[PDB]
Amino acid sequence: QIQLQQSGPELVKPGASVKISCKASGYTFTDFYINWMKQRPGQGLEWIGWIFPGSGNTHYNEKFKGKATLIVDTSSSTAFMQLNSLTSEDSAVYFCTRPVSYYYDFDYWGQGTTLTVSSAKTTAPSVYPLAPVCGGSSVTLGCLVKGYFPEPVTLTWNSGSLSSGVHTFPAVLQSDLYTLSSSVTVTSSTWPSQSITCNVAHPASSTKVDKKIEPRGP
Amino acid sequence: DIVLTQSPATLSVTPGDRVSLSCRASQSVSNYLHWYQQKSHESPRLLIKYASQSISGIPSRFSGSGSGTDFTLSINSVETEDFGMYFCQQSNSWPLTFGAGTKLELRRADAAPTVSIFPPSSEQLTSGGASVVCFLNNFYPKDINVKWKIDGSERQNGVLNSWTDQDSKDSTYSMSSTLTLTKDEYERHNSYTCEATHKTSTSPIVKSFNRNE
Amino acid sequence: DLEDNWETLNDNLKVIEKADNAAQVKDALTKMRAAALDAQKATPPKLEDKSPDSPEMKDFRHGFDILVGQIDDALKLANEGKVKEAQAAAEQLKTTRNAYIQKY
Repeated sequence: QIQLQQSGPELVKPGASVKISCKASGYTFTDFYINWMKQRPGQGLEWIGWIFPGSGNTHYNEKFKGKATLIVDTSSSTAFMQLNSLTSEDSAVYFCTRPVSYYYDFDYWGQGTTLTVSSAKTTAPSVYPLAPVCGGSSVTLGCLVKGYFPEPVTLTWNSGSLSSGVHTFPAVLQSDLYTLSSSVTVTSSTWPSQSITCNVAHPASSTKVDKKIEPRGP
Repeated sequence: DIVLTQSPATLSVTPGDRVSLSCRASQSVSNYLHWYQQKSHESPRLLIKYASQSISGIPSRFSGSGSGTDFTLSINSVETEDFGMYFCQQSNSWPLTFGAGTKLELRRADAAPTVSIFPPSSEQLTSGGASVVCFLNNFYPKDINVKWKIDGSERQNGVLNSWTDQDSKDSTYSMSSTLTLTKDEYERHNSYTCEATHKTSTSPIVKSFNRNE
Repeated sequence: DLEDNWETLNDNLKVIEKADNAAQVKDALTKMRAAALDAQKATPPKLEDKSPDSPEMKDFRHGFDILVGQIDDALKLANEGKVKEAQAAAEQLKTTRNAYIQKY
């Protein structure tokens, strides 16, 4: 029954501010230190600061002392972190957490809040078929999904029936839009004698695209 | 600020094998050092607190040892569910600091990549853009170099790379390298070449095309 | 005497750790608070001939501002009879101590 429950994901413009909430339940909120952490995908965590919700006393990492401001509403048992002057360097997952103690069995973590700091607006993907060069035993085809926002997109081949020898590469941010690609490898006997199609869905722009891969040539 | 160094960055093991993850502090942290597992971007899972104190419910195969500067997290007999990221954290002094992490991954035989190059689609060219795509497929281990050359000259800018996670079926990695140009710039060169250098060979794996064939 | 104030802070952190009841915790924290405010007034050996407004002198004093605020948060808990909560709060005091004990 001890939980920390953070607010949902945030999309914010450069220069703007944001307030992430951390709702404590199943224990006395005012009696325990709350830490705030920052994590970029696959990277080490950074500590921001703590707040003692009983007093509103705070201590900050020197790195974040001008970026983050910790407060509590002791009535609602909610900790809040205010991020100011936001840039793309503030794009991260933020966690609130009761720290490890010699005196308690467990530590406790919020589920995390993903913050995207971008000027980008919702944008449909361009989808391109990647056929082999004009001129082997095996053939690798491709699907290029370019210039969409926000995440995610789903990609299948022949509506999921072609799942063997498929790689779908994680999306990368190029100049405030996302690019994703996929490869599929089949035997030369299979293509181009049979139709192969990539199926791209971008729910946030209400977009579906089917691109049949056609031989290049004159 | 105390620096925590985790060596090596990646640890390849087979299920059933012993493994040891190293965390070294740049100054004394006594036993104020904790170990976390993180599978994805979900909240970290405390395994060991105060260097060697196991957490209620953590399976017997996990143990930690060390005090001062040199710490070790040990897994007695690795499980499939143990593959993922491991972080150490010190609570000796402010600021609280973490290691950059060790990735525990499934071991397999070294494999050279399959390289495929793709000229810009006719559809994209019509819209005024030109992406050249290079796939480096089913290689191990993960570290790889992609070199782009345009008319035989190395191109640094305009290139963006993405690795897959370790394949569920064959335990290999694959990588996309995309070079994005204008149709203008694309048409001002003739030769496009993607070069894959991987530990499995001194000699690179070259794929090229001429824009005009 | 600055040295002996540090040792009083250090000694009472051991007492809080081993404490059975709220009284033992409360008595320790109160002594710690006094030792920390007296220490603030002192000048550590390396900074003896520095300015009282030197960035190092402010920081030295600032360390005790942090400690006192942490002793206060734990004193609130200990005054409510909350031994384990106070002991966990006193845990965060050690981190502050270790960061400032020999910095000067």
